[PDB]
Amino acid sequence: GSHMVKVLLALTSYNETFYSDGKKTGVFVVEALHPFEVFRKKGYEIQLASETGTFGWDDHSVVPDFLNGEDKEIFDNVNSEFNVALKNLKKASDLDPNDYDIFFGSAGHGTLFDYPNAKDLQKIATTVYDKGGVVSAVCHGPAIFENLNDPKTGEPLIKGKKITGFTDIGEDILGVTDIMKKGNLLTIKQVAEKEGATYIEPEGPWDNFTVTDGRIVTGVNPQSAVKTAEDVIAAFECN
Repeated sequence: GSHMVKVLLALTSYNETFYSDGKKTGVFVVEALHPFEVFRKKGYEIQLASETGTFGWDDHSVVPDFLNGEDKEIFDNVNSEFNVALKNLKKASDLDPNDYDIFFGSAGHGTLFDYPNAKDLQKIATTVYDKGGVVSAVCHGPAIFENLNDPKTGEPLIKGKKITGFTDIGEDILGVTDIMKKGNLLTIKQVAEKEGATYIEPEGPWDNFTVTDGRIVTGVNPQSAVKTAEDVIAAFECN
């Protein structure tokens, strides 16, 4: 690949105390880092963006269990391409949506708050989709498809499409189900129901699992982020 292919790697802008233990949600590190690295190694240019130009990390995603090895080295090295890209992160409205050929929604629970109304990021997604690009997200990232009509059809972009994303049971295990129900924050299954999509549930909540429906590619969880990016490449190229 070349820098003529530009990936819009979307991050959530929501960064607030969220969990019962008082920790914050925000961007789940490896859901940005893994796809960044997959696309970088492929040769694409990657532009990070959030709806405000600001972000913070999900506190649960920076712990040794989830951030270790070469990932952590990249994260800690201020001169890594990943960190250069974070410094170059832009507010979505400051970008030209026509510049991008792939849209990839990184997540973390923060996305539940902003992605459904992130109209500038959403416009980049539909612009990408409507010119024959690939639109993708991992984990709660598919919240980007909530309230999102495809200009070419006048119907929800994922109407009649298959997607996956973070499981309902996963929300129980993380202790955020009640928080979500009180905030009218929709699980990805619920997003599919709202939009007339079909949610495909992985066998287990932590499985490395993706779904490709034409040029829509989704994955379940942090464990699926690499595969989601790889399967974006598969869907995007002929190769």
